[PDB]
Amino acid sequence: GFDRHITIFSPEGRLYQVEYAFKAINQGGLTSVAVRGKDCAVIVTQKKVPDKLLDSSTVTHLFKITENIGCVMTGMTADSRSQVQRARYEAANWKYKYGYEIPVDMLCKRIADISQVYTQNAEMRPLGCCMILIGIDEEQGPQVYKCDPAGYYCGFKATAAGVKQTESTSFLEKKVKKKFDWTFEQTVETAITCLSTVLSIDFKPSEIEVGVVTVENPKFRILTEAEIDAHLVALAE
Amino acid sequence: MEYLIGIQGPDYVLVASDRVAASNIVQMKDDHDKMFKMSEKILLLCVGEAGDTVQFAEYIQKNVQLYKMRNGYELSPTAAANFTRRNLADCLRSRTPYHVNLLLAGYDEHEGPALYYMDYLAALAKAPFAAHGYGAFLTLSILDRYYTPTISRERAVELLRKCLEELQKRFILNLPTFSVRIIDKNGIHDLDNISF
Amino acid sequence: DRAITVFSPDGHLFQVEYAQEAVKKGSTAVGVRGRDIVVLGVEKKSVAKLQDERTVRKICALDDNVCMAFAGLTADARIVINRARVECQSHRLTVEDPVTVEYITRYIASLKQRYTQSNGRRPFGISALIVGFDFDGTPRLYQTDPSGTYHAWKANAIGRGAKSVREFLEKNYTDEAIETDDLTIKLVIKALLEVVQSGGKNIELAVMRRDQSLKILNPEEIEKYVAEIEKEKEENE
Amino acid sequence: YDSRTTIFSPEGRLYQVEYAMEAIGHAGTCLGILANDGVLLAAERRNIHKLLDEVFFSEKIYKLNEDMACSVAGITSDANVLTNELRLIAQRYLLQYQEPIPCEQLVTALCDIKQAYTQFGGKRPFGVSLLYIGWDKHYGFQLYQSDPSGNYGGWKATCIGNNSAAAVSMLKQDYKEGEMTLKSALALAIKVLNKTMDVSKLSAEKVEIATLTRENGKTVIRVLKQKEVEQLIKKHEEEEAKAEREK
Amino acid sequence: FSLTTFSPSGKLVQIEYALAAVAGGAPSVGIKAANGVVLATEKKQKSILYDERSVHKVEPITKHIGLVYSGMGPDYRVLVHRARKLAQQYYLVYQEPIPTAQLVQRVASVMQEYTQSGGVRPFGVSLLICGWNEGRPYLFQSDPSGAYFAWKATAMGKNYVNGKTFLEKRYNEDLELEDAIHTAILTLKESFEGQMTEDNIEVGICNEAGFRRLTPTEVKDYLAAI
Amino acid sequence: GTGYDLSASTFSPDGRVFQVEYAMKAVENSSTAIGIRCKDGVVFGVEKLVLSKLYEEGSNKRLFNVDRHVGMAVAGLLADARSLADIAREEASNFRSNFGYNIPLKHLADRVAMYVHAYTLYSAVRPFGCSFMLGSYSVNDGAQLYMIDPSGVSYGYWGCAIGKARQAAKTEIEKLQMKEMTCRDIVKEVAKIIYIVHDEVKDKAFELELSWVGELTNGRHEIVPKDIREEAEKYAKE
Amino acid sequence: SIMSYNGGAVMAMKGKNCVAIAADRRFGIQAQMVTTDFQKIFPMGDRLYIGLAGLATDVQTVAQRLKFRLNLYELKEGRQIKPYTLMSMVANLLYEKRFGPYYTEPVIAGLDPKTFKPFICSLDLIGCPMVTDDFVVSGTCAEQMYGMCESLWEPNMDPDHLFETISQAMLNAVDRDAVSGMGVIVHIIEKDKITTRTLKARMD
Amino acid sequence: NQYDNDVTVWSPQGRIHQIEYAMEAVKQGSATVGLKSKTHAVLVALKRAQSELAAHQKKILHVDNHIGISIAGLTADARLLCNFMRQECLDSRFVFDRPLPVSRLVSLIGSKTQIPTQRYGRRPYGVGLLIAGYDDMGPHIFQTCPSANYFDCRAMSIGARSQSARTYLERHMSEFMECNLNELVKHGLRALRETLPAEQDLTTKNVSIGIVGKDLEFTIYDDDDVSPFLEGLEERP
Amino acid sequence: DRGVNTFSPEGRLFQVEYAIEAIKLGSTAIGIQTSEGVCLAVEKRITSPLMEPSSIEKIVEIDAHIGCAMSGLIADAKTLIDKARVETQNHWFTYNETMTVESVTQAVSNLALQSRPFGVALLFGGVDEKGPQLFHMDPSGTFVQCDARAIGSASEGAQSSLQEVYHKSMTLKEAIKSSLIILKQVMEEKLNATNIELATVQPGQNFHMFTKEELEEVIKDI
Repeated sequence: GFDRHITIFSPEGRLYQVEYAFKAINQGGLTSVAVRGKDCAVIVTQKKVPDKLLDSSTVTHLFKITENIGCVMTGMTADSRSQVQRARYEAANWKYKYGYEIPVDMLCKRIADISQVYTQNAEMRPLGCCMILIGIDEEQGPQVYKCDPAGYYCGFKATAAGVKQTESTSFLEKKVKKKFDWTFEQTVETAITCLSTVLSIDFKPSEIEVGVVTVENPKFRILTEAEIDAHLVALAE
Repeated sequence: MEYLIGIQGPDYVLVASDRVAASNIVQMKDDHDKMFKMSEKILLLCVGEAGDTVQFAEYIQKNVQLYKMRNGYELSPTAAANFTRRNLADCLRSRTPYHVNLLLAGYDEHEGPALYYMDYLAALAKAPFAAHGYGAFLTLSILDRYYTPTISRERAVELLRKCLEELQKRFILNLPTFSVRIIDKNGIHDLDNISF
Repeated sequence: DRAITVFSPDGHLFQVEYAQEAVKKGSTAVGVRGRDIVVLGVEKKSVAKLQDERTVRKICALDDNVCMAFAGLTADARIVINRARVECQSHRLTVEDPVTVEYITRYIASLKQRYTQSNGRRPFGISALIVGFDFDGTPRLYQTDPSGTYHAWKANAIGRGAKSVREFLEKNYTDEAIETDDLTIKLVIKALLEVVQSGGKNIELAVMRRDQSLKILNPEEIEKYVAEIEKEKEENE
Repeated sequence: YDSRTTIFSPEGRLYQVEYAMEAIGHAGTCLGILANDGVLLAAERRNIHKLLDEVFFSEKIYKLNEDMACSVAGITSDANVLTNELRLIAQRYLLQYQEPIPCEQLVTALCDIKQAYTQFGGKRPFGVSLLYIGWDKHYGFQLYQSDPSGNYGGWKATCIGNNSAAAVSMLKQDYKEGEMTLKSALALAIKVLNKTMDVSKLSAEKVEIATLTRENGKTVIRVLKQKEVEQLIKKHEEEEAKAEREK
Repeated sequence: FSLTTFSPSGKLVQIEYALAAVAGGAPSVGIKAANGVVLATEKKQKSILYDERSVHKVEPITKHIGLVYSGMGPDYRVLVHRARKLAQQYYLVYQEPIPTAQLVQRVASVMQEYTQSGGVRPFGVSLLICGWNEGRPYLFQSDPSGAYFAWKATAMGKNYVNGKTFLEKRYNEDLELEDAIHTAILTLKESFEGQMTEDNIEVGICNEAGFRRLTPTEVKDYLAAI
Repeated sequence: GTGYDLSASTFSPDGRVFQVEYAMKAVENSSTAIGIRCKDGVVFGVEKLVLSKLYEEGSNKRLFNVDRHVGMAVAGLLADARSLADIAREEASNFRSNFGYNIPLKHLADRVAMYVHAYTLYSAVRPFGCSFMLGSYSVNDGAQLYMIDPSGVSYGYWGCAIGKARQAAKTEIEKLQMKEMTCRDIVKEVAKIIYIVHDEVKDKAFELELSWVGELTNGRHEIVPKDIREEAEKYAKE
Repeated sequence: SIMSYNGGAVMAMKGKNCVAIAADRRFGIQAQMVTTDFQKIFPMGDRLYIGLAGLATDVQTVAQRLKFRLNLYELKEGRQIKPYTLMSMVANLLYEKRFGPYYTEPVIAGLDPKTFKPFICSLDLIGCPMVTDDFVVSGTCAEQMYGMCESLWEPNMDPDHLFETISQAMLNAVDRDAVSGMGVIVHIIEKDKITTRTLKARMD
Repeated sequence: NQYDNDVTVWSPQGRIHQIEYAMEAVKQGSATVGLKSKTHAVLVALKRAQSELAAHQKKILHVDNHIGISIAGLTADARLLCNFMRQECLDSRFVFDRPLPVSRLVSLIGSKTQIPTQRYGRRPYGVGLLIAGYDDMGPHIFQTCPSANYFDCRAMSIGARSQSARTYLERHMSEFMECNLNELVKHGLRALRETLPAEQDLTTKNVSIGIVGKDLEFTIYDDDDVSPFLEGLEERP
Repeated sequence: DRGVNTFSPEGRLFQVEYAIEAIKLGSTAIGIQTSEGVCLAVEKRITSPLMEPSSIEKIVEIDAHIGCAMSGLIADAKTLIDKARVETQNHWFTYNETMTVESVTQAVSNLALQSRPFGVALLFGGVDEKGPQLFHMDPSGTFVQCDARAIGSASEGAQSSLQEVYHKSMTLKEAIKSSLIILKQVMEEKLNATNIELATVQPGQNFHMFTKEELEEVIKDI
């Protein structure tokens, strides 16, 4: 047998190991939402902090890969940090080999290629962490992409990952089907209300951490407590 | 500073070689034999740097013998010459080039007698006659003067004695004896060593 | 249970044992000493009308004074001859004296032992046997078991029907019946002739006369020797 | 019982290798017949789906050297790499000796590589058996058959296909050495291919044949195109009609 | 072991499972016309959240070699990257032949690292190759284990059987002009469930002038009047 | 279970790595530990089972000095713990050689956690059976304390515990009011918490290994003077 | 110097739908001649030849290696080599030994298998291609062939006059140089035939 | 039990089983004791004899003038550890001309033996080491188990039935610092004698003594050298 | 279990407890180390008369002052004996003196387990500065000094007999007869000169074959 134990093709014609890793992303108890807007792209994920002995300063799941690209990680934290380190290394190596900064789509493609190498062979195993990376790209506007443990890198406008990712994707599909572009107030509010409807806790402005990349202002802004509180007050008005 | 010579007849190759090995001031073996029996009908001459000639000639001879044992039929003289050149050229660009100077002769049942010439650069060439060494500059003229493509064995021996006598009369280092061997359809035939 | 190159609970080496039992699949091989000539035969009986009998190569030379015969897998045997021939040419290159039969048999046994060692290499399921005149006059016969060992035998008797032919040889291995070359050849016959039908031309004998090349007996002379054996059988009522 | 490739049997058999060689009989069909002044190969085109274009110009027959050509009968994945390695070996010999490689030496090298593949390491045996036809200075026209076991054989009339037993029986029944010529070899090959292929009146598309002939100091390996093949088919059909009606 | 492996007596079980996997569900039809070759596939993205101009199913390996594929897209990315590297290496070795159709057979042959060195797990994608730098077009298919087949019209989707049946019944034929892309779209229509649009259908064409992935404008134009 | 918890490279049907889920059990079974970030430093503390009085004064100590200002308090399988401590020492030395100055605690913890994740990613090698706290202090960056699970990642901790009784220690740790208490009373309180954790109720007598780092030691992570902290042990006893 | 160790002089010229390649047939060390039948023009195909000039050992090595690679490529593809592609293959083969270069200066002369378009090119020791439409040469006395060709060449020349011009240029050049000569071989490639001629040359 | 098959695999209940089996290698071995003093370190090893004709084997291996070890268990991968320790000590001598401190050597041994406990296909070094050394901080006795978790000890014993010796050492460990050389050696001899059954008794031929001191370099005493220590045995089997 | 490296659940790894019981399939061999020297006696156990007795050898001289007797797989014993010869020659070349038999046995034991473990037991015997010495090396990379050792299929019975027939102050003349009578008791056939090999060790002599069919003077007394 060992069809479901190693990274080999099943007799039915499937690959069960990556199918298990995708559910491993669901394992861990977390969700994230990515929304692309008219000019910006925002990502928000809940900050599940058990007990205050932890440092809320460093419990984050979102990081700066480069000066303009920011990721959010969903799944096991160790594999998440390993893939974040790999993405930072890839961005730096691209900037060294090619003068211009690495496009977010190319970075997602490289990470997905690494993950596809992982699902190839049998000595190693795929990393159970799904990464959603955003960044402003010239002649393209805001750009959002998702790289999965299989190696399929895609996703745009509104995309979510986590335990209750299906409900968030459904609500975001309803929102994007409603034909109206989101400015840099509506995109953030849409993401916040999506994640709030997914998990109804009213989202006290301490349990989420939102990352924003706009066009007029580049860079991955990890908005502070004041900014998220102001956005929450504006939304709940 | 050695001497090799080969003459291709209509159905034979007559080759002669000097029988001296020295240490830059003195010869220490008047019975030195530099004929290498590559196969039943292939003969090799290898002069040049000490030891390197022995190593290269022995290695090529043993590869040829391995081919004969592994296929039952021996290599053609043309094939043996090409293999020898290929190995020498491969070794030339390596860290340890073989500074060996060669004169390969052989007989084939289908193309007849064959004679090949090449230097330490491993540049293979086929010629009806070829002298080799410092004595080549002295005897190539006699060869071209008194050689025709229809020379019999006795006439070949006469011409070879002519050039050896010229070498003895005009060349600086003494070469008291020479080893003479003729290759033909019957196989390797060795003649009486020519001395003075 | 376990059939790999590891020690079994009772000892032994079962993969090596299986290789040693594989020689039974093959053909008979007999050969004798005599201080005048070594002669060895195979007696192949399988030749279709469409296959060329030249390339059966059941007996082959090594250095025009050493020859070996097949008993077992033909491809493994041919690889053994190629490697052994290369080594004989090497031992002719260095150590300018020609190869000795004991030296080449030792090399073949060492190669077989090396291949039996470690799990990666299949233990060369071929049982070789080597005759030939040494440099110092004395002709010798060694027989190499596939595992790692060689033994100097007066008679080899390796292959299918090995037990019966070896019993016949050891029954009447008369040195007075060895004596002359013809007596030696006729002793090899009527011993290899005993195996299977041996009727028309099944015998494939080989001859090494002191310093002569490897002599493969012509079929007409083989039939002549068979007739002489029949004549000896006659007048014995 | 089977395990990692480098094993034996309690009896002492290489059952993985035997299974592979028997599987070679399954699928594919090639046959080689050797005659004077010409030796030819006949191949059965398995898939004749009308949606192909036949641009590779050869599927079973492969030109491996100036003086030889082969025909595989195993899995194509190993067949391609084996043909590439065989061409590489032949051209390496040509570079080393400045002379066309003898057919027996080439076949021994290929069967040595196959024996190595089935000998050491956790590597699958090369599940492919191929014929070879060629010409050399020593033995002239030669034909060889090599199996995945690495034990080649020097044949003169053999088949390696699915109904290889029936084809070789038909050859043995209607093979005559010495008297055989290139045209008679063509006739015999077409007849045995018609015998081993159940559908009578075989089309020129379902049969691919190549003949190696010795021109003036030069070996010509001509693959017989559609028109010549169907003309041979027509001549064979005339012969069959005359033989059947004359009774 | 570390190569293409798992071949029992008379079978290639692992390869057969790979072929069951590449059955997929993306038709990706291919048609070899007289003027050129058309490779058309279906991009049926889940929901409208995904984008169609972000990822592509048809990739130009070089100037006039286009590529379409089947199931296991992540494997297909690595395979097309390897194919691009191999074609570039061939063009660098044999400098400036403009190698497309004298390379299409060659690049298909060098698709042996594709499967003959499987990499423990064989690739699960079958790919169709088009090239027209020989005065004649070429359509080749490489499967998870085999080699070049030199197709004239085929499909590699969930309904590849009925797609191929439609291709032969609709007479892929030989006199068909470059605008056999209509027949390719019709063949996709048989293996399509929905109102196919410009972003839903991605097609690349390779004619004697070169290869070009048709933009949604021309895809919608062809889809109009169908 | 069965065929899925055999190698770390085999994912569970639900998407879990059971090899690390069992490696965490060794940490849960081994002795406990505690590390508290005081107002101007970090104070460690580990109880160690003297399994036999044949042993000398406290040896194979759970506390280690991985760098000049950085210390590691580890629990679990002690041999692999020492190997990982050697790895951390090598990492700190390499960082000091390359980039100069002293390795920041967050970066050191991230690198060692990535190394541990590399060991738990593959199949031939097995996940480390140890969990440790890395504590350090500097004037520039204050006091930091990161805890690494046998497979998890470093997390910032005001006060953390690992080992046999994690919840029991953490309850009193959260009861203690840190962030305004000097490291002296924090030494006293970590000794108090460890003695509150059961020592001889079902095991042998325990020794108190306590570590120090802070401005009172100007960095320079060193073991607290045991002669003068025996009275802190006495206060903990009361 | 080193390039003039064994001498050599190879010529190639273009006619009207025909090409011509010529070379001396002398081999020998610095001052003496060893043989008068050395091969420097090698047929890569029915209508494509290569000429090599430099060390005779490097000439033969390049010829053999190029023949090996060309035979492999022909077996892989099945269609005949295009002369531009073979010039590229020569350029790559020479550059593969950039720091150990074969001291040869190959030239290419032949016709396209289908369009029958004449093609003549030259390469340096490293492997820089120099494709032109009039003539290229190589060897110790390349300047002499340049000086002769710049006045003896005429565009759109019949194969007979092309042979006459190439023969005159080669004969005069091997007469005016000190290391090459003693026989000139010339090959005239037409759309259907090969004309191989051994010129009457000063054997000294 | 599946989970006990390999070293790499981890048992669900906690610690792995192969290393626990490795500690049984030292358990199945001849007993050996080692105790510290104020100025000397003494090892008393039971030289287990195969038969009366054969010798009593070799224990208390020699490492350097100031360091000596006693093995207990799997003797195959024990001379390897002895070679490693000798090489490290000689490297220390060669680099900075000082005796390698025993603690650093023991740490090196633990680090070296830890890797096989995690690398697939590598068995743990199932050898118990009783290292006696005299660094600048007086004598030192260290116990190295195959679990690569070394221990420092005032007096420790390992081997078959070594628990009785452990208990005797623990009960008499209070009066160990203030003891003469002969007194401490007699303490060790009494500890080892209590290990064997009453039928066995200490003999000059079946015991070995390893003593290292401040002015006394490590010396391996046997029968003639042991006899002065063996006197005054106070035999209570 | 089955893994060559995995330890047993009880006390000691397997597949080496299997390798050690390979002298059981091997033939019997006995050596006595006396003050006079070392006597090495083995059986050849020829299966057929056609095989030359000189071909079957279980005692091979590692050097002029070291003799070794094998018992088990002769193929593996060939490699071990070759390594012993190489190590002895290397030591002599490095230090210009005769390598001690104990050191040779130690080196061969080191090479014994480093590949499936060798399944042969060796009886090294030779002269040194510490008088004549004999060492028993076993397949599990372990060597022990011994005065009178037995090894082979019936090692138990031969060793038990040697335990009571040996005394600490014997000479070569008594040792050879004791070994031969024991051998005759162990084996199935008689101790014919063509079936029994004997090796002698002397302080002032190299170790040669025992008189080569003129050794009947020792078996006639038996």
